Amino acid sequence: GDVEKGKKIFVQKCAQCHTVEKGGKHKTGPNLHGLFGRKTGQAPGFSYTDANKNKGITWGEETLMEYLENPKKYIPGTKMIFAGIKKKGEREDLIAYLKKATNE
Amino acid sequence: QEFVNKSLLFCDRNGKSFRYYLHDLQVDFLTEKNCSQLQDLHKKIITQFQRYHQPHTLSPDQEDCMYWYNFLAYHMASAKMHKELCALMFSLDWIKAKTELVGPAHLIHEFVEYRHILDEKDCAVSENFQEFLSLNGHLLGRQPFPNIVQLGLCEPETSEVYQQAKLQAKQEVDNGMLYLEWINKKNITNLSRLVVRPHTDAVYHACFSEDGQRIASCGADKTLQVFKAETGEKLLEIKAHEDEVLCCAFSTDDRFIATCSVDKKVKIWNSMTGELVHTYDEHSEQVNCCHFTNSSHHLLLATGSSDCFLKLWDLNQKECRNTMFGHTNSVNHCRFSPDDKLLASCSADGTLKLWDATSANERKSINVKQFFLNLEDPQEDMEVIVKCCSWSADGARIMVAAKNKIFLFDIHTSGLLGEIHTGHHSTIQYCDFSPQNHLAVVALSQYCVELWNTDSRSKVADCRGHLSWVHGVMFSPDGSSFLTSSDDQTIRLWETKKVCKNSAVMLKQEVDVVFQENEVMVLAVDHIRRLQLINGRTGQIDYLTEAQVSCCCLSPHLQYIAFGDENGAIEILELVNNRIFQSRFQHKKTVWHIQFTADEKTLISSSDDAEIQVWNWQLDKCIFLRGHQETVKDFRLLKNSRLLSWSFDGTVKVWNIITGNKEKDFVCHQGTVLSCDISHDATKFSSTSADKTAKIWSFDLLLPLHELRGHNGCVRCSAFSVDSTLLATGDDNGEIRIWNVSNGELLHLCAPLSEEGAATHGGWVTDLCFSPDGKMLISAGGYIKWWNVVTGESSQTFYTNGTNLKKIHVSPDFKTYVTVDNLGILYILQTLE
Ligand code: HEM
Repeated sequence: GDVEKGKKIFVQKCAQCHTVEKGGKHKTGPNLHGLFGRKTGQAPGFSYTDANKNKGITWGEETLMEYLENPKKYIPGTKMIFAGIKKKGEREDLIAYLKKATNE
Repeated sequence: QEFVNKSLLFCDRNGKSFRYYLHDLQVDFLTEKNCSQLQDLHKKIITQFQRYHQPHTLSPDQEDCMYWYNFLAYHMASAKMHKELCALMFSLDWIKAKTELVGPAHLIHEFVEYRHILDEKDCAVSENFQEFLSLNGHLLGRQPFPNIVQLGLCEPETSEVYQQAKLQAKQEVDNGMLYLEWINKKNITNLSRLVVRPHTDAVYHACFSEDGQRIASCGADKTLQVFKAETGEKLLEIKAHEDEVLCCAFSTDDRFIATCSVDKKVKIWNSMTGELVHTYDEHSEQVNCCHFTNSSHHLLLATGSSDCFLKLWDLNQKECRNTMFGHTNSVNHCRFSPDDKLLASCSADGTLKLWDATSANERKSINVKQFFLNLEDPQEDMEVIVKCCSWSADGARIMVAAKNKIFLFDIHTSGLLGEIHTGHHSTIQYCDFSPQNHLAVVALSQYCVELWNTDSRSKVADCRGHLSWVHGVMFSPDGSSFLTSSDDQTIRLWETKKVCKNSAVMLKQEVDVVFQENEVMVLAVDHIRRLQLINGRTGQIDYLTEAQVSCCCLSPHLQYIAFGDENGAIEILELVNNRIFQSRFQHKKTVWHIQFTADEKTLISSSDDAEIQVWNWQLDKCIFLRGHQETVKDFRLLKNSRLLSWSFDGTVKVWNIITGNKEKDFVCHQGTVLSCDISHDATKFSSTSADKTAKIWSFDLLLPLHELRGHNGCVRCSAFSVDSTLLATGDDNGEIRIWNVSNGELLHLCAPLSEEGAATHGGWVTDLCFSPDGKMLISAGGYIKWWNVVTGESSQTFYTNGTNLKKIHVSPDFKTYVTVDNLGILYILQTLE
């Protein structure tokens, strides 16, 4: 995916609920720093739904590709209000940006 | 200049201009000295003006252009010429000009203030104008601009504004203008009292001045905007922060307004000038809660943040009076009790803390363990996360909500006084307690807002009002009314007494339309259980009952009704004999697209998985189209027995119905496929457009015939013309481009925007419908605007009440129109004869 295109998508559709940098505050949604390689619902200090905390998968390119296409379908009961991103390419770009931004 | 030279007049030299004025006392003197000559002067300049320029002629190019709109009504009123005041202000032309030159708030203020000035009938009319004006103020100050004249046609028949505008429309000949009559206008739209949109960006916090005179709001626009509660006239434009402003609040006296933001600074501004007065910054994280002491006796400022510390600031100083530590998690909210000595802190960790501001020491800690829920979940009892925390009238009690229950805690005993169970079992995200009737407004989740009567512990009403997630709700300073604000950045004022009442006026957004030739039926999800099929143009409400279906589908030749469910399985009920039904279990996720074959038998369905189900009901035979794609995005029956389907894989396959057989296989995109359309005629051509380009094909070849590369920003949607020869595509911004289907070319970009001169379209497009003529393209989106194919527009008229129209269903007569906006308002439109 194209990191720059993904940055635009993140800013437009995610930033209002999520920060990606280390130490970034939790907002409506949890801070995403360290996302890749971590299990669902493990960011300290954020009140996740039990649905999220119990999904039990590890965040990575593949799990994110599915989750972002339709959040509610992948994690029934999630309190994340987001319809999903239909275009495969757009999800690829966004995930490429997340891979970088949540690890710097 | 001589008057000024004699101290009779003051002069504010505006550069090259000379704006003359009097001081307050200087005016008061003549006010008393002069008598009846003043009314003669009022009446005189009215006639004299008209002898020279008409007040409607009066263009903004004049110097006195706004003068006459700001003062002519004042002159007539002062003159006590209520007949002239009536003639002046009861006019959509007068309103139009005044609102395009001056603005609608002053106007509204006059229609209110003049209620005691006008005659009885006139007041009744002016009240129609008071409601009329609530319609606008959306488009005013922005593009496009409202046509105040035509706006009148949206008023109720009862309304004088309608009767006047409608009769006038009838009087004025051939005005192509084209208007629609909304047949059941009277049954739909539960019009709220007031619509306010204070920010262009996300709104984060808003509140009433203590006086109730003005409303301050702040948000992602990084500024503080304060406007008069009465009129909406903007009072303060203060560029408070360098980063998004998280919350803001009034001081005791409304003399200061403090803002706290992402920049982690606490800034107290003089509400008068907006200059920085006090500034504080000790928190490590972004500040979550800032609140002034309530009483003017002690001057303390409480703040709390994600850094889990509390800071008590002495307003008398530049420094923190005491840092308070002791929460186990982040602090979400904090409030001073009416008793300036007690500070209550609410946090994520499910504890309420009572702090003694006198000693700055923790007094008592309430562990909110009162919600007892023992789940099978191996983890400990349901952890309680407290949300909204509001004070009782007493100040000794805090009404909180958490989990599934509303609790009343006494801060002095640290005991529990009341326990109310709320709607089903979810998590209350936001809430507040009404000072009257022991009502509580609980925004449970996903903009479901339930009004409950606590103590009585009974649900009162389902408060509907926004499609988007409700961000905040707050009460008027009287407590006689309240307003809700959502992600749709729309503030709607509601009368509590009205909210307590039940209503069938508006429908849920989940609706659909079936035109049966001469008649039209509207399918709409019922307020509670299942759904009502309402035959329009008659009362005939046919309620169907069920386990709560998710979607319905009618078979060809009817005689069968099919419906999907969250389970994925579909059940088909025979309509000839309602005891016979078939259902064959399939699909893991909620079923998606559902559609019968050309024949009345066999149902094809798809879902989130990789296969398309061919369900031969009655026999319950399952034939699967093993596409083995990430997910079947959608499909549609083609004219022949071929079946068009696509995934997000950038693929479009063509199968056979009944028996899956992928005859053709197109790989058009590099990503998400959003819909696909056919040439209608036959099926000679079919094309796609999705986050890329628009490729078109003939089916014969496995590869597409031509790629329309026109949009670099990536095309979003497309649709063929009705058989003509055109293919329309929609861009990210809703720019519609018309392409001619002759192998492929560069045809005109018609996207009329601008453009208040006649209405810009709002932007974006949700649906396209070519006129039967093939000459016009009806574009739907914020509202319906008729464009002209290849250059030009057309009917600029008929502004819809809501926005984000979902699917336009045009009657086969092309005489009536049925659609639904984002508010779930049913549009039953008949072309005005
Ligand atoms: C496309 C943009 C977005 C992306 C990529 C995204 C991604 C994520 C991810 C990966 C998680 C799981 C974190 C974890 O398990 O630690 C998450 C959780 C969450 N997100 Fe988002 N998010 C987006 C937009 C939003 C928006 C717009 C909202 C709010 C309206 C939101 C609200 C939430 C919430 C509330 C959670 C926690 C949910 C729960 O506990 O069930 N997200 N998001």
